[PDB]
Amino acid sequence: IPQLGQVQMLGLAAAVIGIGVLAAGYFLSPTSFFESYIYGYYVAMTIPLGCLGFLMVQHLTGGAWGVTVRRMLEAGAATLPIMGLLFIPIALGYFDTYKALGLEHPLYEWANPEVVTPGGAEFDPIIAHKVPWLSPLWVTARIAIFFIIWSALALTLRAWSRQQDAGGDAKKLATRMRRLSGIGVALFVITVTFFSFDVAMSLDPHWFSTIYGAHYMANAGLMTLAFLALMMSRVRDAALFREYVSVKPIHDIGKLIFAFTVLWTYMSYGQLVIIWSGDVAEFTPWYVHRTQHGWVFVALALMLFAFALPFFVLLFRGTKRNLNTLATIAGWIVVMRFVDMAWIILPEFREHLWDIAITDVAAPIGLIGLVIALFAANVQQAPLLPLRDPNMEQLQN
Amino acid sequence: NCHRNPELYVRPREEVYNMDYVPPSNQLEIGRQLVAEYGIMPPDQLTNCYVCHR
Amino acid sequence: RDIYRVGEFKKFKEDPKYIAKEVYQEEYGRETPNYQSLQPGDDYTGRNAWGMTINLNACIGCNACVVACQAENNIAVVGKDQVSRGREMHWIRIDRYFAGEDLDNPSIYMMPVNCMQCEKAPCEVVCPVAATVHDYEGLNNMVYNRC
Amino acid sequence: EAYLLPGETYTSISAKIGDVPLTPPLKTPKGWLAGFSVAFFMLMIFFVSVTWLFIRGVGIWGINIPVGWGMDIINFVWWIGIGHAGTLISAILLLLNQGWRNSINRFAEAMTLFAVACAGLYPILHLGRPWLFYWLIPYPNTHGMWPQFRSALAWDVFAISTYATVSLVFWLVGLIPDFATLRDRAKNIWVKRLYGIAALGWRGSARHWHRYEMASILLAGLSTPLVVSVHSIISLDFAISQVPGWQVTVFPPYFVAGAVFAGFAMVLLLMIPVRTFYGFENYITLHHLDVMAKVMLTTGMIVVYGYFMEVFASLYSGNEFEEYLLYNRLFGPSSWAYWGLLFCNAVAIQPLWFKKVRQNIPALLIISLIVSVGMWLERYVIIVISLERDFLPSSWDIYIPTIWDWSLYIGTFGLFFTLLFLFIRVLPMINIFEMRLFLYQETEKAKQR
Amino acid sequence: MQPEWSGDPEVKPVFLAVTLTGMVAFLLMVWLFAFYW
Amino acid sequence: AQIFPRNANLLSRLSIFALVLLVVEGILILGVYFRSNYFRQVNVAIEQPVAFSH
Amino acid sequence: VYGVMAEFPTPEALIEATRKAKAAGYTKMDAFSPFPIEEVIEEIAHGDTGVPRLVLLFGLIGAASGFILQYIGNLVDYPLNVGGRPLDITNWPAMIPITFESGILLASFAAAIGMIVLNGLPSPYHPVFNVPRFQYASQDAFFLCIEATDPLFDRSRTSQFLRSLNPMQVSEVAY
Amino acid sequence: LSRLMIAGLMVFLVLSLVVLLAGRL
Ligand SMILES: CCCCCCCCCCCCCCC(=O)OC(COC(=O)CCCCCCCCCCCC(C)C)COC(=O)CCCCCCCCCCCC(C)C
Ligand SMILES: CCCCCCCCCCCCCCC(=O)OC[C@H](COP(=O)(O)OCCN)OC(=O)CCCCCCCCCCCCCC
Ligand SMILES: CCCCCCCCCCCCCCCC(=O)OC[C@H](COP(=O)(O)OCCN)OC(=O)CCCCCCCCCCCCC
Ligand code: HEC
Ligand code: HEC
Ligand code: SF4
Ligand code: SF4
Repeated sequence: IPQLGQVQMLGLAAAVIGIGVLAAGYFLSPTSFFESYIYGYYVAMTIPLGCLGFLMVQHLTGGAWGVTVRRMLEAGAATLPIMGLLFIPIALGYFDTYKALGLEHPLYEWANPEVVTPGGAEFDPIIAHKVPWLSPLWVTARIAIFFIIWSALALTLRAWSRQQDAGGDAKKLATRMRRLSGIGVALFVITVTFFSFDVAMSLDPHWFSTIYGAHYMANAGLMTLAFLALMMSRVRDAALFREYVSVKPIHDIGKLIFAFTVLWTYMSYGQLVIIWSGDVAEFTPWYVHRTQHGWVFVALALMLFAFALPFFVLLFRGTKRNLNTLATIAGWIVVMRFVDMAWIILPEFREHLWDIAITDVAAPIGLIGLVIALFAANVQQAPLLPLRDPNMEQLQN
Repeated sequence: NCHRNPELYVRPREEVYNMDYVPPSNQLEIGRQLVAEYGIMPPDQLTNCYVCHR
Repeated sequence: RDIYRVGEFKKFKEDPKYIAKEVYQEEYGRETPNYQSLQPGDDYTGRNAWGMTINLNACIGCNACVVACQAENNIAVVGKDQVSRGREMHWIRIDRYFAGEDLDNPSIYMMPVNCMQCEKAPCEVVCPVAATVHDYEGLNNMVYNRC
Repeated sequence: EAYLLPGETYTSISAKIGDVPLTPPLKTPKGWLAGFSVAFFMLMIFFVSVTWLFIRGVGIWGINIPVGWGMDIINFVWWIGIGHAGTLISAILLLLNQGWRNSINRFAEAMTLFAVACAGLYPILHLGRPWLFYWLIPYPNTHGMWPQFRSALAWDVFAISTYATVSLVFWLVGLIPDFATLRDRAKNIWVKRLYGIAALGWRGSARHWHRYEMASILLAGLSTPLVVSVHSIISLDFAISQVPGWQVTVFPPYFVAGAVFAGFAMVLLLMIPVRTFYGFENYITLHHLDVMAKVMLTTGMIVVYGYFMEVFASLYSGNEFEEYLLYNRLFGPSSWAYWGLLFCNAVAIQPLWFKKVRQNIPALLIISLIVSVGMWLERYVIIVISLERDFLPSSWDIYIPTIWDWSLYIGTFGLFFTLLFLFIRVLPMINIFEMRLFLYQETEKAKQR
Repeated sequence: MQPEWSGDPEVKPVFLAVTLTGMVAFLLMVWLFAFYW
Repeated sequence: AQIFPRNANLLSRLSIFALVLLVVEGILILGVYFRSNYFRQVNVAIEQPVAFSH
Repeated sequence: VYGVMAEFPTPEALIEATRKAKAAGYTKMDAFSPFPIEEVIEEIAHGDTGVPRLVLLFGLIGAASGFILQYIGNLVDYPLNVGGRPLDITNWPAMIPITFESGILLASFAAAIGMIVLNGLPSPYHPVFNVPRFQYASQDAFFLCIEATDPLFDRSRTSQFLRSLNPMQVSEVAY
Repeated sequence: LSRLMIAGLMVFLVLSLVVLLAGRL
């Protein structure tokens, strides 16, 4: 409870710093504000969507780790309609609100008139081919639909586990949450793969990847697991984590952090070795733009500090059974996921490592601060760690 | 081995001379001079597969 | 697809590169393609790099080049059965393509296809015993005894 | 429900599981005799097919010049991919602390090894100079040459060899204490030495069990990323290639999911008879088959998602070649396999969402059989159809298999079923220990509530 | 935990024999496969 | 001691060691035979139908 | 002369027995079981096993050896031009999977052979098979045998200690 | 035993060295 208020205050201060420097970035050049907001919303959306999906994975796979962080996963899932309200500046960014707000071109090349209109000045046929799928009405309808399913999934699971505190729970209400999470896991996988497509992979419409989204799956899950381990360390003295939680779920969550780190580097290496070995010139410009002009050193620092050190440090028992050093690892993971999503998103509009403005730090820290503040408000409104539950006995082993 | 280090066995012509020839002590030196003098190509060309096999 | 590129002599006279420019405007919307590549290759600066050139204006479908490369290089004759399977043994083949409007009075296009001797060859990167490799002269070295 | 039925003691576990091996060989059941006779007949079909493959060459298969990889590579990917779910029960469930692996992991490891022996012949068999298979292995020679090591078949050789050796190692350490029990009950003097050196005199003990759980958990931790990578590399022998249907970035997780999907189908098809005919209903409950259908349903959704990713790659791209891929898969000459793929691996998997469909044994068996057949069809659609129609339309040709492809396929079924029948004869098919430990854990949960 | 052969007199010359095995067998493959042609 | 005699430990350690040594020896057999002067007919004066004397 | 075994019926009886044992000060014993109880192993096999440092070492050197083998083979000893692929460290993709497979291969050899060696496993003859009921160890029995290597050991005092807590049958085991 | 290790490896060494000599016979 009180450390939760401390981390909520820290997130609110981070959000205030972010909104101040983001408004300054609008004051200097609003296109830089909008592209930095694209990056900040993507790396802010790594938290609640992974929170939602991991809540549904643990409802499908009932574990002691899942009961340990069910309420924090439900708070992170509860922030989704506020993520819709934070999305809609982007929706203003690529719509007819262009030619206002100082934008020179719209935020996406399909939102551009000339690059998709027939008989226009540009008529780039790769982007003009996908004009039913990538048009402002279609993309806003798709993203709002995905928002509807995610908010329905998250709020229904949260309300059912809020009903779980009374009764009808040892066989009822958990079979209901099991069925809802079972259908929704497939729904969440396809909708957040398509969301990762429309938000990130459509920024350069010349390129595609079918492992994108699954790459975003692993990124969201590993950011989420490190976030969960980070604030699990803060609420150690909540008296109910001390009553029912031991270091065995801590070991389980550190184990899952290790597994998602290796799963993510497996996904990134899979995409890299597929595009690199089969040197076909529609897949290759993504990695040409990502090892040029200084981005190569970010790629090597990503390989050395977000895989090799996080893998090699997390082979051991202490740094998994112990919780403090697991929290330090998780903080390093969260920072390295920020750096990775910088490498994923910022080459599409920055073109240099030295072109990275202060807004590309303002928007991730600010929007993560908004995420953390709404999250820690959502943990406090309910009792954490659902005490009355048919999967309770795995905490007692 | 000769297509990677031709300096160890090359000789100042006299290819068909009787086997009274002996390789001298400065085989590295005289070998490098005869490699550069006869136009013996780098081993990146002489170890190619279509050098020998065809 | 962009296999056999056809032009006209008046526009080729006024602009020689217009054949590619009309292709690449429909495909990419730019007059000149920008084919970025990850793999470096070799440079081939001071070497004798062997290359072939085939003029589609001059080739007629004579098929004497197929018999010549058959006679020179000991390519075996398979029967009617193995061409029925699809296992003819011809190092150079002639592509006849029938492309044109009305498709019953069409334009017929013969294209010789030998190996392109690909500098960044997809065919060397996959063969596990390193039997098709590139040499100093830039030509694909198919080693029959290593296959 | 419960993963283990009550009424069971450690004497009852050792009696029921241990006495299916160490039966007198002349007292062996006649259903086993009939199945092994059928497997022996199909293994002779294997030997005839391999003999005519070696004498005449690989041209007895229906491969031609566009399709260099016909039905041989399809059966290779199918047979290697069957091993993923067996290793999943072997290692991944050991890592995730899953209580349903305790009766399956012996059978799962065994069919992983036998599917590996069936798969691993295909890289040798598809060569046409198969006696030089060791050239893909880095060995000291007088030539001084090396494997290319950037080819994906060069990765395949290391991958299948390491996977075969690790799955054999996991089988042997998983078998050492059951060897210790079977040595202790054999009642024939010479068979006690045979299971004795197999057990190495295991001497079930603390300071030996500590290293047992420690090495088994840790080897599960080694084999868990390993089978994912080995089936990623089986994907990567298409995924690094420049063919339009093969260069797909989703291929390593999608082939991993297809492998777990087809392997769970095979574990279904080969453990419903092991549950029914051999009286192991208490050890393999109905909740076992419920949770196994659930995991197969998970991997089937990820595979259907992979098909959607292929459809999205072909529609979203402005390239002609991906679009003609989708057309020739949908309306081409070999489009029958793609329609049977969406009937098999997509329509028939949506029954498994409902519990009564999962608990119904004949429905579960037949739906698993459609999973295996449509999984094979997925490998056909990935490999053969993409090799049929390529960049140059002059290099377009149909692929028709001969009688020898089907002969080799049926013969590899014979090798699989023969090795499975010797396994279920001489060795026990359920882990005797780790079921006694599962009995202990179940009664301890019944103690602490 | 320690191994059960930790306090045995055989643990010195057997584990010296594993390395004398290694430097005989591996060096024999070195002599045959590199210096024998 | 219930199944096996007293020197079963001796015979088993010697058997695992011997299996390693026969694997090493068979590799040595194969390598020696493929490089042997019998196989490649090296330093063997192969008889000609006239016995020319160089 | 090797030790004295105890023959307890149930795993919980063996656990309460092994908790009663060595609280008297009788260290260096070895409890036998058909399955890992994880409470004799928690108590009297307490400590660090020894195989994880073996798998860490041999997997690290196996991945190092696989990387060095690919580098020495295709980029140093016989530098061949394939595919336009680079002949330097920029050829790091298409060198990772053989590195990983070699690491896992050497690591799993380490786990198997290190567990089999650190337990002294390939030992078909052991003294504790001399007992008339040890054939039921792998099949339904729970033994707690203490050993002569213990400093507080004497045959009359040990077997009267093992009889104090109620067995079916304690008995000495010959060498 | 360890002297058995030495004796077996010396027998393997002598037989292998005789084999190496026989490859230059
Ligand atoms: C990009 C590909 C790289 C993939 C590499 C392999 C990753 C998965 C490996 C699992 C670890 C073995 C378990 C550690 C252990 O049991 O340690 C214990 C206690 O141990 C110690 O204190 C000493 C630690 C060092 C020795 C242990 C192992 C280190 C070396 C392992 C192999 C190295 C190889 C790569 C050379 C505590 O750990 C545990 O409690 C159990 C382990 C949990 C396993 C996690 C597995 C997830 C794999 C992810 C899947 C990836 C797929 C998608 C490719
Ligand atoms: C080949 C398939 C893909 C493999 C992916 C890796 C899987 C993760 C590997 C580590 C396993 C889990 C780590 C430890 C853990 O948290 O498990 C604990 C828990 C059960 O343990 P209790 O103590 O609670 O005991 C309860 C029973 N007595 O395990 C679980 O509950 C299962 C967790 C679900 C695993 C989710 C990871 C899968 C990742 C998704 C892969 C799909 C691909 C996405 C496109
Ligand atoms: C940010 C989120 C991360 C992304 C997640 C997206 C992918 C989703 C996959 C995870 C789902 C895991 C399987 C769920 C289905 C299931 O039924 O498994 C749960 C079962 C049920 O357990 P019980 O005993 O019946 O309930 C106990 C009641 N007290 O048990 C298991 O835990 C088995 C887990 C199987 C894990 C492997 C299969 C999933 C991954 C394979 C596909 C990989 C593709 C690359
Ligand atoms: C050292 C004593 C050599 C022996 C053994 C072999 N070759 Fe050689 N050969 C050597 C040199 C220095 C050269 C010419 C260098 C140059 O400028 O190229 C050659 C020449 C050849 C060639 C010519 C090909 C080419 O120069 O591009 C070939 C194909 C050739 N020799 C064949 C060949 C074979 C098959 C050998 C093994 C029996 C062989 N050579 C041995 C030096 C030496
Ligand atoms: C002449 C200098 C050669 C070069 C360059 C290459 N090859 Fe060769 N090869 C040559 C000789 C003199 C030998 C010895 C014959 C023997 O087996 O001892 C070889 C051997 C091989 C073999 C073995 C042949 C077989 O067993 O059928 C192969 C497969 C081989 N070499 C492959 C090979 C490759 C791929 C080459 C290009 C890098 C290559 N050789 C070059 C002669 C020469
Ligand atoms: S390829 Fe045939 S048709 Fe063309 S120029 Fe040569 S001989 Fe004439
Ligand atoms: S790899 Fe070489 S031989 Fe093969 S198609 Fe390309 S250019 Fe022709």
